[PDB]
Amino acid sequence: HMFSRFSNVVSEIEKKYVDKISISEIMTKAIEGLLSNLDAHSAYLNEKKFKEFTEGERGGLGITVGMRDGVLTVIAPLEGTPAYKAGVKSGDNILKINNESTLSMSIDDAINLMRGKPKTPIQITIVRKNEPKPLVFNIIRDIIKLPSVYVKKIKETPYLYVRVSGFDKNVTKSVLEGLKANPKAKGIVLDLRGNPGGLLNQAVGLSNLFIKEGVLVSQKGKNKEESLEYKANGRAPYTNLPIAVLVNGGSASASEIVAGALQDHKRAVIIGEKTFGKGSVQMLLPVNKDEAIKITTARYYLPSGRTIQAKGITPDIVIYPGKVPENEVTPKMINDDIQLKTAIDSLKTWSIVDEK
Amino acid sequence: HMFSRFSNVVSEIEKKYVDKISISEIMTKAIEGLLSNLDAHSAYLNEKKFKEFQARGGLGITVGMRDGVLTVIAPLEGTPAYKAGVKSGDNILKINNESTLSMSIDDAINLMRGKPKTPIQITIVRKNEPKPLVFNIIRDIIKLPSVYVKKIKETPYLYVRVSGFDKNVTKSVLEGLKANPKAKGIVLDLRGNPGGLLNQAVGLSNLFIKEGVLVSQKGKNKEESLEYKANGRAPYTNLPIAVLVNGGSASASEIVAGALQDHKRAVIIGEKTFGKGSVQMLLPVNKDEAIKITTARYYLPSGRTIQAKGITPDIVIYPGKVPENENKFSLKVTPKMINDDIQLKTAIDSLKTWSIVDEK
Amino acid sequence: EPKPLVFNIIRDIIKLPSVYVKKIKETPYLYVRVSGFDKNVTKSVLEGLKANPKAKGIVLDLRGNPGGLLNQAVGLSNLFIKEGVLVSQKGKNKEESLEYKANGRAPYTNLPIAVLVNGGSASASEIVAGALQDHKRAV
Repeated sequence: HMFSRFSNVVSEIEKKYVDKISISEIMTKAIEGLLSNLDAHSAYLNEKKFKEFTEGERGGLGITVGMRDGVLTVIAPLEGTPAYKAGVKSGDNILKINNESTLSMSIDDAINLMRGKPKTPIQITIVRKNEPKPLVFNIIRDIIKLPSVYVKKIKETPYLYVRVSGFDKNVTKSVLEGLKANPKAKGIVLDLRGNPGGLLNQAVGLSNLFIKEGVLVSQKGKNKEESLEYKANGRAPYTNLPIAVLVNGGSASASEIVAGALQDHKRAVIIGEKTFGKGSVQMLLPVNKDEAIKITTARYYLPSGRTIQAKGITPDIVIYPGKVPENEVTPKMINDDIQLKTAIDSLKTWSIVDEK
Repeated sequence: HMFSRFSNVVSEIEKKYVDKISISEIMTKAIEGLLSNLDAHSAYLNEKKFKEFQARGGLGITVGMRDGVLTVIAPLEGTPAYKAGVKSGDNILKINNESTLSMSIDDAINLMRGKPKTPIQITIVRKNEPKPLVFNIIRDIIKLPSVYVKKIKETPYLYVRVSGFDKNVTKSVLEGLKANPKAKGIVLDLRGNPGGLLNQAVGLSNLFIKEGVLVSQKGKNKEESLEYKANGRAPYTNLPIAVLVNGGSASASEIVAGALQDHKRAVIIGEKTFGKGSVQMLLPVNKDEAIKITTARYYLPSGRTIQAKGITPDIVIYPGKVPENENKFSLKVTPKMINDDIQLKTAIDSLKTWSIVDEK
Repeated sequence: EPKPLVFNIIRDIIKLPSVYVKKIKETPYLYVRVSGFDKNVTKSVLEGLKANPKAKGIVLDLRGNPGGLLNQAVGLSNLFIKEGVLVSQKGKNKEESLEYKANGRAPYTNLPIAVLVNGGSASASEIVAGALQDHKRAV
């Protein structure tokens, strides 16, 4: 008799609502309301919209989305996508996708509406923090290769700049060989800004390149039988070399696990802005073949034990982007990127301390 | 197997969800989600928060939802909220420490209701503003002097304002009309009027409409079919009347505006109104829960509904000042104010041609 | 203006196309303009109205009309006034005191009409506008 309060209500809804309503509508709206109210990323695949999920190499817009403070936002436009080329920035609230209001629209619905074939156009209405009126974008989609990792030397300094815009399947291998290719290097600038995340095993593997021992990241929850804890093995190549990590509001998921692991192990300095805070994991629960729900089944926890979604990553050195004031391969860009100049400066003091 | 797909889902949630949740919370958050998705005004009174209906301090704004966001329909004239600078169409973004997204229409009112001395802050977004606006207002009792009539100087007409549909709107208008016998026309200003009780909109309309259906409550069940007529005789059935409406006119203000419009009893001047034609009722879900949902919708004498579209005026005029080719060369009871209000001056212009046409 | 304005202009012949009737789109009304009182104003206005059975109202633009001959002002006004005085020339000599009235043959005694005038309306245009205003025949 405990689930009676639901049967009690649909009786009143059938009779005293202004419109007569089919129970078919009652039930799709039944499952919608519970999923959406509990969790932002908890979305619903319908009685027919299951198989809807041989997709091939489809195209898309190239923005990763999440929901912060109940409203959908762009985590970061992936560098090199038509959305990145269009002028989208991190933290931008999506208000309408193709004149369709994202109000009470789940994260997955927004992703699917922007995904399709590379030639299809798409409109997005957005609200930015410092704009008088909402901004309208007319952009064409594209295929997403995403060249993740390249290592460059910071000229006139012994350091080198390594950028990871996303967690491809080849990030640990490409980063390691990029370091192996530079014996003369005395420091690293690891740019994880604008990286919306990726797969966990490449976040753990990249962090294992710098951490000898200790906890690295863990998935925990009420069921301790389903409580994964990743640690670092003793095979860490670069246990001494300086490293300065850069993060901003576009850093999410995997990039926060490695940045938080380095920060918590006091292995690196974190420069930039407070990150987005995407430390949730969802899971497909198969309601047979007709329906599937997505709900968060676990959360991510750092080597310090702190959770990610509630707070994100607070950097050790806060710096808003912009140009370096003056007085009148990475040269000149250091002046056009004040955050990069700070990460190099934090390495420069490390090289001084190591003079013992 | 009527409820088969709902019990089927919660089974996976109980076992494979990240957090432990009592079935009591699973159901309250289920039914809240059901209530909210069907109707904007459909809100929820809890297992304990029901029969908490006992009584008037507050902020003084009437709120509604049309496109998923809570907005101020119009700040009640003379309230401390009106004093703060609130305007129509402003999205309410934060009431206290709660982002108003997925906060029911009823819940937002409760946070603004309290004792008249307590202060309260509200975060608001306006249509043309770069960053959110912060308003710190103190609550107060709402007396709201609803109706006043003033003579329009240098014209034989008079200006009637109704800021809200008090229990005294038909009486105050009527006595105002008898108190100026030689008046030859009316400017009925319903702008910024977010509504009021239904019977005072019908009674005011009956003050000028001789015959015909006037407004209707209609739902899918025909057992709930109230039909309002002009069952009484109308004292002032001939004198001209020009009604002003804008984006802040809603419900009752639209009912009287549409009734006069549909019967060709008045000219409707201004902008499209807000479009709130629903009425709710307290429904007892046993003793634990109670729901507020729309029990009927309003239909005009023309048969058209009021919620989907509102009222489209006969003459559109956007607000501002009346132009003057030498308005800064001259620069160093309603006279001259007509020059500061282009909408009011147009309603006077339609009365002046009306009084000319009646010269037959 | 702060200083007097100087104009260098070349002259021309003056035909002056006085009357044309146009329909006001998305309304049942029509716009009739009279920039001057040609010898053909009553005839052209009447046939312009005769050409539009579906019309429910008139906008009579007399702005910028500096005047014209009296008989076409009286004739145009007679198109809308059934009876009553229409315009008069008076003075000390009552032997030379002309008074024009309207004959009963007025075609459009019901149809709405809104007249427009400005600082450029003079002479004839004021006789017809004043006649319609005084008879409460137009706005």
